[PDB]
Amino acid sequence: GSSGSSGQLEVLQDIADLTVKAAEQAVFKCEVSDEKVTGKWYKNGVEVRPSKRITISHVGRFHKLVIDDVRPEDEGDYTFVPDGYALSLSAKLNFLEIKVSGPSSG
Repeated sequence: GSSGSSGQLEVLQDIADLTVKAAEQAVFKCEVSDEKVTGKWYKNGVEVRPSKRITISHVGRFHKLVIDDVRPEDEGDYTFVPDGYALSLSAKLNFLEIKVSGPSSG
């Protein structure tokens, strides 16, 4: 066992805030110094799980997170933590709402 243990994952590509509006698609991609690694997406402190809308794809050392029907509740803080390591990314999801002004009658 030589220079085998010593080592710690790294962050090649981090995630940046994503500005989206109601009924939109939010995608988050990153790059890690490992392909056999795996983590989960956390929103404002909540385990993000895939659904009929949300679609998570795993590609080598790259993670993807799709979010259909963007809601005003998705906005917060998207942090990904690769199980096994202590690393973590930082990304803020900005939710834009279509302000309503000048009501029309008829």
